[PDB]
Amino acid sequence: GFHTINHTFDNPVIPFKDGIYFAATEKSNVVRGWVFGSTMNNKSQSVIII
Amino acid sequence: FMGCVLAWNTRNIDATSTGNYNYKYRYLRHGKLRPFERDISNVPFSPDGK
Ligand SMILES: *[C@@H]1O[C@H](CO)[C@@H](O[C@@H]2O[C@H](CO)[C@@H](O)[C@H](O)[C@H]2NC(C)=O)[C@H](O)[C@H]1NC(C)=O
Ligand SMILES: *[C@@H]1O[C@H](CO)[C@@H](O[C@@H]2O[C@H](CO)[C@@H](O)[C@H](O)[C@H]2NC(C)=O)[C@H](O)[C@H]1NC(C)=O
Repeated sequence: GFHTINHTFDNPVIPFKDGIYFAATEKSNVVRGWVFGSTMNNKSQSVIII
Repeated sequence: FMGCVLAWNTRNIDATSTGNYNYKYRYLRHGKLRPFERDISNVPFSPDGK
């Protein structure tokens, strides 16, 4: 589980392990999407869904 | 796989006496691709993995 409250703000890179479940509980569209990539440093194709 | 494969010879426009040098292929990689994968990364390579 993850949580954003007050000062806390978590954006940690998570390994994919060739497939993930995902679920979110939101009151007012807090989460706008994801980003998938391998290196994320000018070296590999990445995708954005928002 | 399910489909058809086609090929034809093109020496008329794809080659010349001085040669055409516009094409490249990747012979070094730490691991074989999975089906229909792609990698367009160009970087220095060293066998140590560093
Ligand atoms: C495609 O996946 C392969 C393997 O899953 C990735 O190759 C790994 O790259 C890291 C980079 O440091 C190496 O340490 C590993 O040894 C490699 N193999 C494995 C099995 O992890 C490759 O990086 C991926 N493609 C891209 C563009 O990143
Ligand atoms: C992605 O590439 C760009 C361009 O190669 C990087 O921007 C460079 O950043 C360094 C220091 O941050 C500067 O000294 C260079 O002058 C920048 N290049 C240009 C053309 O302005 C950028 O840093 C790279 N991304 C990351 C995360 O490092």
